[PDB]
Amino acid sequence: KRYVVGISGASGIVLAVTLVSELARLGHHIDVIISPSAQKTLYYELDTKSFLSTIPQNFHNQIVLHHISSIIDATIIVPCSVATVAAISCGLADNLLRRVADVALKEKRPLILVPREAPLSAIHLENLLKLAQNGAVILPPMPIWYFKPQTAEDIANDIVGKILAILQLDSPLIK
Amino acid sequence: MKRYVVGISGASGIVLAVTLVSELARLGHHIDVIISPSAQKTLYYELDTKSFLSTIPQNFHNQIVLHHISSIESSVSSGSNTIDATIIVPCSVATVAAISCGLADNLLRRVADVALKEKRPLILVPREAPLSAIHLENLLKLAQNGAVILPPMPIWYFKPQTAEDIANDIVGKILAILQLDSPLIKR
Amino acid sequence: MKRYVVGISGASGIVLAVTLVSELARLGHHIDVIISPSAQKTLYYELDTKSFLSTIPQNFHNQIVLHHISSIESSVSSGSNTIDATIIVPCSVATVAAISCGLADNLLRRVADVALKEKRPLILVPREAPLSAIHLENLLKLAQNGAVILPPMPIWYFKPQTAEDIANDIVGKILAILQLDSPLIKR
Amino acid sequence: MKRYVVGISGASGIVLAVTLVSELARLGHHIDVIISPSAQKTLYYELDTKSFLSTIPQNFHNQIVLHHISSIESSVSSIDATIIVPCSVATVAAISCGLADNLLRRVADVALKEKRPLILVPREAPLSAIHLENLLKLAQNGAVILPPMPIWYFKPQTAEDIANDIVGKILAILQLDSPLIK
Amino acid sequence: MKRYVVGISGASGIVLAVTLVSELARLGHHIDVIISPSAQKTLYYELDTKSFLSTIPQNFHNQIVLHHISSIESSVSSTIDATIIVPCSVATVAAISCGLADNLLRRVADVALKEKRPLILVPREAPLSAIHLENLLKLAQNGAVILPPMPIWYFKPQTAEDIANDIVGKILAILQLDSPLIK
Amino acid sequence: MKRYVVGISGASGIVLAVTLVSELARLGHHIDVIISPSAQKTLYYELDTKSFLSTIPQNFHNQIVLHHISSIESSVSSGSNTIDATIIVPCSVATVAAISCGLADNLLRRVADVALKEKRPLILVPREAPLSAIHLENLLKLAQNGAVILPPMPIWYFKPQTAEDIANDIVGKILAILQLDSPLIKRWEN
Amino acid sequence: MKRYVVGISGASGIVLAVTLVSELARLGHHIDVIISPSAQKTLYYELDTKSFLSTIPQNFHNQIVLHHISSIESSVSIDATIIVPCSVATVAAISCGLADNLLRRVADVALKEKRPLILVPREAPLSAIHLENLLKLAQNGAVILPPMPIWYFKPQTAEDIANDIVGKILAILQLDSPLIKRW
Amino acid sequence: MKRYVVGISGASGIVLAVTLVSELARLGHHIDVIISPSAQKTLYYELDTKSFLSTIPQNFHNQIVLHHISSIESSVSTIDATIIVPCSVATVAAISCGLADNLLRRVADVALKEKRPLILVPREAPLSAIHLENLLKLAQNGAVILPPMPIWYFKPQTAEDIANDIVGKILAILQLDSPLIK
Amino acid sequence: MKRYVVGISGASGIVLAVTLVSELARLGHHIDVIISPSAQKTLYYELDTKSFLSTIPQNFHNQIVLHHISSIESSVSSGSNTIDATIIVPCSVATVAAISCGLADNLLRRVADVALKEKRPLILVPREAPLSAIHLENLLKLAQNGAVILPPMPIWYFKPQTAEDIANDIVGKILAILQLDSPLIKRW
Ligand SMILES: Cc1cc2nc3c(=O)[nH]c(=O)nc-3n(C[C@H](O)[C@H](O)[C@H](O)COP(=O)(O)O)c2cc1C
Ligand SMILES: Cc1cc2nc3c(=O)[nH]c(=O)nc-3n(C[C@H](O)[C@H](O)[C@H](O)COP(=O)(O)O)c2cc1C
Ligand SMILES: Cc1cc2nc3c(=O)[nH]c(=O)nc-3n(C[C@H](O)[C@H](O)[C@H](O)COP(=O)(O)O)c2cc1C
Ligand SMILES: Cc1cc2nc3c(=O)[nH]c(=O)nc-3n(C[C@H](O)[C@H](O)[C@H](O)COP(=O)(O)O)c2cc1C
Ligand SMILES: Cc1cc2nc3c(=O)[nH]c(=O)nc-3n(C[C@H](O)[C@H](O)[C@H](O)COP(=O)(O)O)c2cc1C
Ligand SMILES: Cc1cc2nc3c(=O)[nH]c(=O)nc-3n(C[C@H](O)[C@H](O)[C@H](O)COP(=O)(O)O)c2cc1C
Ligand SMILES: Cc1cc2nc3c(=O)[nH]c(=O)nc-3n(C[C@H](O)[C@H](O)[C@H](O)COP(=O)(O)O)c2cc1C
Ligand SMILES: Cc1cc2nc3c(=O)[nH]c(=O)nc-3n(C[C@H](O)[C@H](O)[C@H](O)COP(=O)(O)O)c2cc1C
Ligand SMILES: Cc1cc2nc3c(=O)[nH]c(=O)nc-3n(C[C@H](O)[C@H](O)[C@H](O)COP(=O)(O)O)c2cc1C
Ligand SMILES: CC(C)=CCOP(=O)(O)O
Ligand SMILES: CC(C)=CCOP(=O)(O)O
Ligand SMILES: CC(C)=CCOP(=O)(O)O
Ligand SMILES: CC(C)=CCOP(=O)(O)O
Ligand SMILES: CC(C)=CCOP(=O)(O)O
Ligand SMILES: CC(C)=CCOP(=O)(O)O
Ligand SMILES: CC(C)=CCOP(=O)(O)O
Ligand SMILES: CC(C)=CCOP(=O)(O)O
Ligand SMILES: CC(C)=CCOP(=O)(O)O
Repeated sequence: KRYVVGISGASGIVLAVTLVSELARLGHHIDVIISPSAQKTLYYELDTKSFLSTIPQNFHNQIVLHHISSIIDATIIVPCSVATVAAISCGLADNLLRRVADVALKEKRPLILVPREAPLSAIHLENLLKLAQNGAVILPPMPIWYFKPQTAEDIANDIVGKILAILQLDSPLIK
Repeated sequence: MKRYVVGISGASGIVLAVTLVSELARLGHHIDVIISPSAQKTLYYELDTKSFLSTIPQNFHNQIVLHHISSIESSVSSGSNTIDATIIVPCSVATVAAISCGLADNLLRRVADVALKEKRPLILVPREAPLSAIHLENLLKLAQNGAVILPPMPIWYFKPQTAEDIANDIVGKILAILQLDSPLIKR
Repeated sequence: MKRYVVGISGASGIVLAVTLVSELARLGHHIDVIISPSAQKTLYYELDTKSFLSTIPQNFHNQIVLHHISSIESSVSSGSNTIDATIIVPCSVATVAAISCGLADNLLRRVADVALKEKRPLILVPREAPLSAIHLENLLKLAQNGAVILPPMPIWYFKPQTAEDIANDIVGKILAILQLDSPLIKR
Repeated sequence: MKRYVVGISGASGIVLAVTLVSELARLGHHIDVIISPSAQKTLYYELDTKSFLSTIPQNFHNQIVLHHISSIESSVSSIDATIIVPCSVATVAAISCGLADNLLRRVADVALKEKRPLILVPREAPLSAIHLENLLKLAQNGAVILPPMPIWYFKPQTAEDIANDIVGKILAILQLDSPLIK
Repeated sequence: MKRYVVGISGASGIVLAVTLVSELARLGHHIDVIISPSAQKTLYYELDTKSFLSTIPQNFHNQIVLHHISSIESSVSSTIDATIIVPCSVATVAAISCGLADNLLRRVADVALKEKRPLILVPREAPLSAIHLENLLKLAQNGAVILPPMPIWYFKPQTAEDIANDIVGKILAILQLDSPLIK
Repeated sequence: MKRYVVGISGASGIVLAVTLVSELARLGHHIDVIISPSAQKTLYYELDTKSFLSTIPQNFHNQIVLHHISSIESSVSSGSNTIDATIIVPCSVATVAAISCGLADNLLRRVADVALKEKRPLILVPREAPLSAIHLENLLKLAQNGAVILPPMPIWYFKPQTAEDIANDIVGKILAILQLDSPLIKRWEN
Repeated sequence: MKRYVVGISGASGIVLAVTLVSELARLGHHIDVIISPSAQKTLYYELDTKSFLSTIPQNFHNQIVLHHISSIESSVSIDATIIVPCSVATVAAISCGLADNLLRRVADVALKEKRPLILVPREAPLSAIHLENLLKLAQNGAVILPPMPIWYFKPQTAEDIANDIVGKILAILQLDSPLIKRW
Repeated sequence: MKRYVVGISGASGIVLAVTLVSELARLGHHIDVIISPSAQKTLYYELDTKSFLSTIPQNFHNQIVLHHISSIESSVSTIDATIIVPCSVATVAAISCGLADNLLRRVADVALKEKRPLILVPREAPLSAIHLENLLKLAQNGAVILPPMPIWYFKPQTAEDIANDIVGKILAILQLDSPLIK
Repeated sequence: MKRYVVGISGASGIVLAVTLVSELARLGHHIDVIISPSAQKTLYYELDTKSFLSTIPQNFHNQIVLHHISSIESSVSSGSNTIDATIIVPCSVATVAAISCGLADNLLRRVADVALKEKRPLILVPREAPLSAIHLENLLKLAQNGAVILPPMPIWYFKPQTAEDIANDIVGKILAILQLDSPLIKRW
């Protein structure tokens, strides 16, 4: 299958690494788009400058990195900053990340957004609501807890487990 | 002494309420706690106890008063008693819905409606995923009415190692909202 | 002889329900009374009794039928049984909220919804202060749906002396909008 | 096999829920049933029984699970379709608000948040502006609004005919073939 | 002696109009009846007849005036005690909610709203889409009574006719008439 | 010393304004007072005087400035002069309508607009019954712009005996919103 | 005998209010009348008098009580309230709840007590601002009755057009009067 | 010769009305002027005069007609443009509501209903949500909303420079050629 | 010592930013300043320099920190800093639009978004005339979300003489809104 994973500048790029690596482990193809703002979040959070170093080498044939300034079963924006939520909710399809979101909305194909921000102001909630009403799946990264997590790693994997469930996949990360 | 009301609603993540009440008590404040019946069940399934007090040090119990969910006559049900902040943590979408409608027909819901009517701080920790359009509209209306919408989102730029680290950082953010200094707050 | 439904909701001023139901019987009418459990507490805290019937002169009791708040199977829960006017007094913001949402899941909320859908008179006596934007949106919506919104506003140009004068003159307005003539009415 | 959730709410017409659950059972599907206490009163006033199961052929009972209205901790609270039949306007209101504070209301909320089929069979007359606003909000969020209305161009003769054709319409929305569909 | 306007629109359930008009005449009132061409078809598919008046006993015909759907010049087009559109298609619901009073059936509904006289609509459609619920909402907010034909199972009907009879009884209760159809 | 503005508009219950300004002065504060022409009439019908100042102990007059309703050039008509709170009591639905529309065309309405635009406290004590949908919508709009909507609702759980009791306890709730410490404030217990 | 409140606001057509008042009194009813300052101006410009009562037969004057526009403490602060003619500024104030003179206040009391309020707004063109206020007032129960000539009554004179319009006010008041014509 | 209506509302900045009217007259146009009671007070506090005409060169008086604020009968109640300057938020409120109950509010209401140009120069700070809502409504009905913002890219040196270039912006909206415009 | 964020957007009136920042520094406060590329040009056209700091007395520079518009990783870019207030002066209409939409994709937009979500003071000084319906709606939306909308309206009742007088008195009103006691503030 073919999945578009866009990585927006919000905190939690470990969610994106985990999704892509597991997607790739399931024999699927992934098109990844990294915003410059997430390219930095990548170094501050996983002390590394290449997103591809975080992925098992054997999966690299199944992954295509795209430049956000260039002029399909589902699209996932993870993490998704509020600025990217705003752009998508406005129709402001003026980079590749925003535009692949817009295409998903325009064709009624699955669009999963993973917004990290807290608190959420009325401005951001109104954009999320608009996107929900237009068919986007709004999936904030909420720890599941009744799975008795122990590590930070447990929490991330169960959050990604929720993503894969929505993608109608099966994976040992779903609980 | 500041005086806080903590409402515990039956969403996943009751550990967040335990550490928030623990830290508020440690810092020396008074905490009125209301646990819903569904939260009572979340406590057993997540923390393996049926007594909320059993999760907080006994030396702090003098700073904590539990009110039954049906005691709408309790002192914290009236706006004539000054509370410095009200926190609903965790907060189910059902309780978000009730508070957004004004449906103050139990003490947990009433305490939130009192905070809004007196324009005192109300912090909601809604936990649910996905968030549907119905739930997002309730959250929006609550934010426009002055509630702080603080979903329990992990702060990964602090690089937690343990689950407890994530819980502590998230409670840190609540205490920052409360403008309390606490070592759970990171920067 | 007319038939009236009086819902007693748990806001302050249950004395208003008492004097309205008393005057309605004193003029010959039938009153179906629904007392919420919270209004029962208020009756105690404000009138020092646990029997609403014990507040009404005894020869009026045969004109009054108490209904349990869970009895949604009751005749007054159906729109085919003809009621002249329905009064929720006092009315909490919680019950205002419920009625404005359509949340007719107990007999008190149900009789108000039934009055709305049959376009029969529904008088709400909401008592709360201050009134938040949430409360005022619910009130607005109910007035647009034909409900008469009558907060218990003391009438100071009648120059009241006692707390009882203020109560009497407030019930005088309820009776006026019902279109009864009563010595409680002042002009 | 397929798995259905039938919430029975306290409006008139519980005969509809019986023949729905009975026919789904007959086709070999599993049904999770949730009865509100108001529905339990209506079961007695309209069908003169205090047992919902005394209604379904005894051989089907191993395909039916009854869940207490208060069990929001339960299995279905975390899948082929969810039917609330009949549906009171109070439960319409609760679902339209997202007020998922009992099990019947929560299974419906779960269906909406997961984009799974939700069929509501609201029964009330007149429908006021308050009820219509809640119904509109649910339609806009993808619930199928199916008031139980006699079909008549099938020329029914019995009351039972009228209920059967109404349930056939439900069965047709679930895209199951059934003799009840015309 | 009251005066009713009954508009019959092409939604399934024309037996309801027949029963309503019959009982109103049996109770001694006058009824102006307007039948749309689609209701004309439904009358044939559902009651096997081409004449509405043949469904009504002959001694009530003096109390019933048929108007053609194009007669926006009619007396009823300009005091009536109540106006009932039964059954009412969602297309006619839409027209009335828009104010599109461009035939006599739609016009008598608009007159009732404009004069703030009772207007009872008996819409029959299932499922009801958001577009149709919005029109229904708008009409309720403008004071139309929205009375879909919901069967009343707690009167324990045995036959189809019982179900139709009890639904017309609710219409009659909304009209504040005493009829034995009301339970 | 804090600085308050009390506008007195022509609804019933001007005893509330008398009681509030008297207590503000007792606590040691300063009050700029504005009486509408309709409130002046209401003073006469409810308290049987044509002088509001006659209702307050002379002890306190040095702490009170009466402003005429048309003096939109007054010091309290500007936002450069910091006011701690502004209270319209009682408040007619007509003045509610004015303030909710932004129709600041007299000093009492202006003083409320100034509080709203400077995000300083504005307490409205609207008295009217029934409240139509027109009045509710204006009150809603004002609540959403940050006005405290505090109708003069009697507090019966304080078991009042006289009319004076009911008014004092109502003024007590106003002083509680002002976050002042006053013996007029009472508090729920059990 | 019924009691009516007739507010005269400063829009064109003050003859309409003259005619309505004369006939209401000629039917044996009481009329409380409130004239705005601008209506007194238009009274002069349109009927060549500054005395409203100079236009009304003297035998009717004991059924008529004039009220000053600023008398907001008035006993009238029942049956029906007619603002005729109604200027768009008065429409604006009433729709806002700006009840700060006696004319505006009696209209607000009518709406709050859900008693008949009939507005006869005269202005043309009607902008979006005025139409929004009119919609709000109609949604809150007010009858919106612009003075639309009834040409199917084939009037001859200006007096005829005015009479027939007042006949429509009378019809809505549910009175019987030789001014009302039916079609 | 064109005909303008200038309403002078009681906000700060009456200097703008003075230099607008006297420049219109210098171009040889007709100006009907309406001064609210409040604007008479701010004329005094800002221009230490009690006479509006005393601020305009006496030569131009024959092209200016003063109308009393209460004179709602009046011809001005064919006009090329109507300018309320300065414009208080109270007057913005009245106009946005259609509250045309004095001549100043009324000439603005007439511009809007006839779709003739209406320029409002509102002056208040902060602008609350109540003020913004009225201004938005006015802009949706075609009013030009022109708050008196200094034009700093013209490097003003004195207060009069700032006032002059603000009036220049008004004259540019009126489509007039004037030295005030750059 | 309070901490202010002053964002400088490319509209006319950068002199307001200059005199706000130096008076806040003079009172002893700390100021993080963000200058957009467009405001840097306005600085030259209106103040005849491209060094913002050359318009500020050198004794105040230790209290000022200049952040680049593209550093969305900055410390002012988090709610973890308790900034006492954020001021966007002057504020272009494009910047008003971005903030009202939540389009927080540079540091100046982000700092305004943070103040909104933390419920800390955000003062906007929009300069545009005329204001279209589209711009009034954005303004309205921000005022409903708590932003103070403070256009630079000359205060003529203080009878200013010079152009500096008008700018000084306007900055006085900003400082009043900041609840600072400052000799630039005049009272009526
Ligand atoms: C370490 C770091 C963490 C961040 N976390 C968030 C976040 O959790 N939520 C958010 O809305 N923005 C966050 N941001 C800022 C966003 O990256 C910023 O709004 C950016 O413009 C988003 O643009 P983008 O969506 O194209 O990446 C963070 C920035 C950094 C440097
Ligand atoms: C003594 C007393 C007085 C109360 N007064 C009010 C009141 O004035 N307004 C209000 O909204 N709630 C008031 N409450 C709380 C309500 O009773 C509470 O919200 C309750 O759940 C309402 O439920 P009900 O409307 O079903 O009676 C009061 C409670 C008590 C014990
Ligand atoms: C015999 C009977 C029939 C009822 N029929 C209806 C109905 O048709 N529509 C409705 O809204 N309520 C009806 N009710 C009332 C509802 O049951 C009541 O509002 C209830 O609280 C709804 O709760 P539930 O939806 O959880 O079952 C009926 C009650 C009884 C006893
Ligand atoms: C273990 C467990 C976890 C739950 N987590 C959530 C949750 O995260 N969000 C939610 O909306 N409901 C959750 N629920 C269901 C709610 O408890 C249910 O909606 C309940 O009626 C909420 O009422 P309350 O908030 O007053 O406790 C959970 C239930 C259980 C048993
Ligand atoms: C036998 C029959 C039954 C129909 N039933 C319905 C119905 O129940 N609801 C509906 O919306 N349309 C129904 N229609 C279609 C309507 O006739 C169609 O919308 C028509 O144009 C309505 O016109 P009218 O309302 O002016 O009569 C039916 C058509 C036929 C032939
Ligand atoms: C004795 C008396 C009592 C009044 N009470 C009220 C009242 O309770 N509520 C109200 O809205 N108006 C009341 N009014 C009328 C208002 O004063 C009237 O609408 C007035 O124009 C409001 O003007 P103001 O708010 O500027 O004072 C009363 C008038 C009088 C004479
Ligand atoms: C010196 C002075 C300056 C004023 N400046 C303003 C102002 O800038 N903005 C404003 O809205 N009101 C201002 N006002 C007050 C208004 O004049 C007041 O709200 C008045 O009622 C408006 O009436 P008008 O707009 O019809 O003239 C000022 C008043 C004075 C005395
Ligand atoms: C002769 C004359 C005719 C008028 N006709 C109208 C009119 O038809 N419509 C209108 O809105 N105003 C008309 N006006 C002006 C209004 O009287 C004006 O807006 C006034 O402020 C409204 O005041 P009032 O409605 O409280 O009486 C007219 C004025 C005069 C002198
Ligand atoms: C010399 C000059 C002056 C400008 N003045 C304004 C102005 O006063 N108001 C405005 O909205 N835009 C003005 N602009 C245009 C905005 O700066 C432009 O929309 C910009 O891209 C917005 O980005 P920024 O506000 O973040 O700097 C001006 C541009 C230049 C070159
Ligand atoms: C428990 C109690 C007395 C509630 C009533 O107080 P409030 O004025 O509604 O805050
Ligand atoms: C007891 C009960 C559920 C009554 C319902 O009656 P109706 O819906 O008002 O016709
Ligand atoms: C009963 C239970 C586990 C509820 C929580 O599930 P969900 O995340 O709300 O779908
Ligand atoms: C058919 C006809 C004369 C319609 C006009 O009457 P009305 O004045 O619109 O009620
Ligand atoms: C009376 C007066 C100077 C009002 C204007 O002050 P501000 O615009 O509210 O600061
Ligand atoms: C002048 C007067 C008695 C006004 C009364 O208004 P309300 O209807 O008693 O609130
Ligand atoms: C003074 C006068 C002619 C007012 C009426 O003007 P218009 O017909 O409302 O434009
Ligand atoms: C620059 C950065 C770490 C932004 C994230 O902070 P926040 O928790 O979204 O306020
Ligand atoms: C490019 C430039 C000088 C823009 C200034 O014009 P405006 O005030 O933004 O309309």
